[PDB]
Amino acid sequence: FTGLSKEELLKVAGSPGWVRTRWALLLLFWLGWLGMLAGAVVIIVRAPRCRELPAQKWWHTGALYRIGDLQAFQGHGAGNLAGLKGRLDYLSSLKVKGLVLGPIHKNQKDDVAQTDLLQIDPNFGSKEDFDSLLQSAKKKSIRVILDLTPNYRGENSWFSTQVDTVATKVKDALEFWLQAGVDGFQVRDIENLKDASSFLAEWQNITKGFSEDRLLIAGTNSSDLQQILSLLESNKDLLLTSSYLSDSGSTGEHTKSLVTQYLNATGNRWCSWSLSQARLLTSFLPAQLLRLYQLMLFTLPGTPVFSYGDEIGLDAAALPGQPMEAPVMLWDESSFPDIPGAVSANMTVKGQSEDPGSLLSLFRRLSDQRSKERSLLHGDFHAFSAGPGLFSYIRHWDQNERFLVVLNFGDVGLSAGLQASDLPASASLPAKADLLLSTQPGREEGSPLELERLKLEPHEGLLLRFPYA
Amino acid sequence: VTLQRNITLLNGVAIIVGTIIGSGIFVTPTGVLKEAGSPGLALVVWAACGVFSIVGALCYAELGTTISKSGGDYAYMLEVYGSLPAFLKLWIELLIIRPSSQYIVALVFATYLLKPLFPTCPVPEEAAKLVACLCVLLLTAVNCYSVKAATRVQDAFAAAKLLALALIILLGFVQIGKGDVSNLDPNFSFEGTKLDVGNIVLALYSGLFAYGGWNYLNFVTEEMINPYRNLPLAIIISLPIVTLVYVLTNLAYFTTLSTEQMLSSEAVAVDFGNYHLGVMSWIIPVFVGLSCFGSVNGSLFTSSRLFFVGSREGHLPSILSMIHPQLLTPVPSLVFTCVMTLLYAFSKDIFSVINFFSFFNWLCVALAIIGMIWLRHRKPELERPIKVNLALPVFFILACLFLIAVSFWKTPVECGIGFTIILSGLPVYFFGVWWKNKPKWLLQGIFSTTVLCQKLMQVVPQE
Ligand SMILES: *[C@@H]1O[C@H](CO)[C@@H](O[C@@H]2O[C@H](CO)[C@@H](O)[C@H](O)[C@H]2NC(C)=O)[C@H](O)[C@H]1NC(C)=O
Ligand SMILES: *[C@@H]1O[C@H](CO)[C@@H](O[C@@H]2O[C@H](CO)[C@@H](O)[C@H](O)[C@H]2NC(C)=O)[C@H](O)[C@H]1NC(C)=O
Ligand SMILES: *[C@@H]1O[C@H](CO)[C@@H](O[C@@H]2O[C@H](CO)[C@@H](O)[C@H](O)[C@H]2NC(C)=O)[C@H](O)[C@H]1NC(C)=O
Ligand SMILES: *[C@@H]1O[C@H](CO)[C@@H](O[C@@H]2O[C@H](CO)[C@@H](O)[C@H](O)[C@H]2NC(C)=O)[C@H](O)[C@H]1NC(C)=O
Ligand SMILES: N[C@@H](Cc1c[nH]c2ccccc12)C(=O)O
Repeated sequence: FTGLSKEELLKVAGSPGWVRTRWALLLLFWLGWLGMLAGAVVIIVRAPRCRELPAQKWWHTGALYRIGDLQAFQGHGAGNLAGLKGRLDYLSSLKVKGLVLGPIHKNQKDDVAQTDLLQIDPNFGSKEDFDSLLQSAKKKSIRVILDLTPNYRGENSWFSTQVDTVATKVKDALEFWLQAGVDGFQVRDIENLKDASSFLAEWQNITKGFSEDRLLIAGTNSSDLQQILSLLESNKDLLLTSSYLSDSGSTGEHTKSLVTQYLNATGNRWCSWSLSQARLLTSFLPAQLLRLYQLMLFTLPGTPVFSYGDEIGLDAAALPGQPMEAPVMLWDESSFPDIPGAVSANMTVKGQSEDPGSLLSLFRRLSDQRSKERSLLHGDFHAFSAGPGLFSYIRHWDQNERFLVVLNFGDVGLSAGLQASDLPASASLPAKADLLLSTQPGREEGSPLELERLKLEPHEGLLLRFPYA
Repeated sequence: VTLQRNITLLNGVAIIVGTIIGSGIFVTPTGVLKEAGSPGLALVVWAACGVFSIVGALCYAELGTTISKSGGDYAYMLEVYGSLPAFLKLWIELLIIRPSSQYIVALVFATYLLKPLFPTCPVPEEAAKLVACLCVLLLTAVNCYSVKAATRVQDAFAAAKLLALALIILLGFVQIGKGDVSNLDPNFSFEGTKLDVGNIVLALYSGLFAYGGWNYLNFVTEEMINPYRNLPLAIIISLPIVTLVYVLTNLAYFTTLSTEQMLSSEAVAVDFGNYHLGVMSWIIPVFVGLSCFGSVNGSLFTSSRLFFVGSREGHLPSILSMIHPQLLTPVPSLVFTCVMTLLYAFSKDIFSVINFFSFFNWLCVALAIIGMIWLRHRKPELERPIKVNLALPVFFILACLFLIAVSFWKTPVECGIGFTIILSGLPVYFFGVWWKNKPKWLLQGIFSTTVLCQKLMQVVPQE
């Protein structure tokens, strides 16, 4: 109604110029569309490109879990693998990407001609039991690495006699266990092996000859850096767990120097972070440092290897009955029969579950945060100097979420003292960042924090999270 | 001078198919597995969503057959109730939810089309915005050109979506044929994180996202041949096919990937293509991108004929009613829709619109069903050839009440504010409808503006 009818509109709109105006607007619209397309093309072509993927393997995407004594993992009186088949849910909840069985072959004493590396010990389990355990582990996406140490009941790592026949037995057993379906091998205390470099190179070549996802772990007892480098001279791809970090504890910058020197000497390759080849963390640390080390090991460029029960701070010096080499796992008050009532809830795994502040909750959160971001998976690592008693570094892959870890190894509280951000690389440090979690009571998370006025209580770790700049 | 009926049965099915299957199948699996841990539970909730959509479409078909007036909820819910609720509905459609729908779908299209050029890197935001705006401009020009071109494009892109889904299904079947285990033991058995109200209702709420968009046939009624029989037939042909395709695609996804992979990754289709294809697995997002393109077109179509309908009732300015004498398309309505679709690009954030839509979309359907029941009670034999039993509508009303309760539980503060905006239309309603004897200068200015818009864009009144 509020407008011209058909006849009047066709009478008036036919005037010259009016026909040209709408045509001009149509051509202007098409020109603007073409200009928008050209601008989009220019923005696309003049843009940075992606970084190349590092060809991710299976063992780079999570920690590893070691089981030194299978009998004491589920308590005495139950040594069969069915305990592990039933307990796989616990490790799946922990979200580990590996599992290291202890030695299961026959080893009674130093008798070389009687010890065999292929036959499965009946007490530990059966061959079909091992196959069922492997199948269950594979279904749970938990891959199994099997240990091969011919002598673990006596004094020598391999045998006190000539070791060539030991190498022949090991090379015979490699395929027997490889076609069994295991996903990797482990050898320990190779410091007692004469000319161990050649044997390790041969085993690495053989294991890689079956498939590409096969892995080999070597464990030493020497903290010397030069010996480790000499061992890795011909075994670059080999993962070597050692006591390197065990030399010093609670050191503000000595630990940073150790880590930086090791990374510089190794050529920034992939390595394994652990305080000992087969021993627990509490055997070298007190109860006030477990959180700091568990935070450090989950944010370093490498594979972290932990011992069983060290996600809840198990102690081998708190109960006389349990031997130091084979601690008994604390599942309930009835787990340890001697002196009932000595076991407390806060050391019990069930007591550490519901409590948010428990070590087990911290371990679970770090495990969750380890295997989803690419920065912590295969990102670049840059450590920068800070105030005394502190260790500060940054993780950043190419463009994803950047992480910044600060640890206080000093015995007294002090400010952050971040001073100059040495080697920031592409990931510039902003004045504002998030705080995902803290290792001490207080310090509510989720809120942003200001770094220039960070007050650090003794023995505290921070895992600030900030995005691309 | 009236819009002749051009949509046929095939185009009627194509509209629904291209509107419903735009993005949900390629993203939702991750969320439904996050809520429902067991893949069997996810399949069960998908089937439940499918049958719920079947029930809603069934009754909706009758509701549309009874009232052959053009326009969707704005017509059925205007004939029932009164003028005031209808204007609130149309104002809400005009303000946020409808214009934001096209922009969000176009942004998804841009991102998934530019993904092959930036596999791991996040695509630049400027390029995505420009590509989305280019898509909207091209589509609103094609729509203004002629109806037949729009119908042909919609049919072609629906066919492309079906072809991509069939490719996914055949790849899944092939990988089943290679001695697969179908992940049967994790399937069903332990449910995982099931709860009475904690998780199953959340999984249902996530599932109903991908099944939306079936309420579009009404928006194009009075433009299709023989609406009395072709409208219900198109719905009953389209919906079960979509349900079975969704179920089969979810089954194909679950069997060939680990649960944790979906729980961690986002683009399930990209991972499927990388695993199976292994070669040139970059077109997969491209197809998916195309799967969005046609969708936008459909929405734009179903948007324009909505606003035009409002302009017939006097709620809207009379500029929108006029149509081109030769082309016979409502040019001003399409231009207005394109303008307010473009205007949402300038927003820094775009996910804030879901908070209100999430409950508005599911309360309006319940209001429409209550109106249908009221119409049945008030006067019988109002040309109801179908005459469905009065059992589905009451169950649908009860289910919609549960959905509204779940929405209130999930986002109380967000839902509150969303509804407050609804009250903002009252001053506009009073100024436009309740206020009529305006000063002469206002009427002169309005008339001059409409005359100018008629002079630039050659459009004649409806009659
Ligand atoms: C056996 O393992 C050794 C350990 O590096 C590999 O050394 C190779 O020796 C063979 C011939 O002696 C040649 O392939 C090269 O001289 C060496 N290549 C490399 C990469 O070291 C060897 O690859 C493995 N298998 C072979 C072919 O001997
Ligand atoms: C073996 O582990 C312990 C940890 O300190 C050390 O014991 C030495 O063992 C080697 C080989 O038997 C011998 O030198 C002596 O038995 C011990 N002497 C030393 C060095 O303390 C030793 O650090 C480790 N092995 C070496 C030599 O590094
Ligand atoms: C091990 O790395 C250190 C890094 O400090 C090397 O010491 C030098 O310091 C600069 C600064 O980082 C290094 O980039 C240079 O490579 C070294 N140059 C100087 C000033 O001596 C040390 O030389 C490295 N050792 C090896 C074997 O590369
Ligand atoms: C329980 O946690 C406490 C942490 O304080 C540790 O041992 C406790 O030590 C404090 C004082 O040093 C006292 O509460 C008790 O001596 C111990 N706790 C209790 C409740 O007895 C250790 O982590 C756990 N100790 C025990 C025995 O519960
Ligand atoms: N589900 C549609 C998206 C969609 C279109 N119209 C809708 C109305 C309400 C909710 C979702 C939609 C898709 O797959 O892309």
